[PDB]
Amino acid sequence: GSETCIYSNWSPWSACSSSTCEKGKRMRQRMLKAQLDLSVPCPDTQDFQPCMGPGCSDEDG
Repeated sequence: GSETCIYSNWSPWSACSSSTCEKGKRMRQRMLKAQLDLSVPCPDTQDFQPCMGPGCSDEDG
């Protein structure tokens, strides 16, 4: 997980999959600085969290 891997600060998110107020997701990809285990790579280079397009908010959820 995040314990055996020491990565750089997360990259900025890409364009949100939903460019509208409809719930969607984003994509990111950081760089691995160091790993506590050289025999096991750190596949957590990328991540995905939900998003909402412009003119949207969490005022309803």
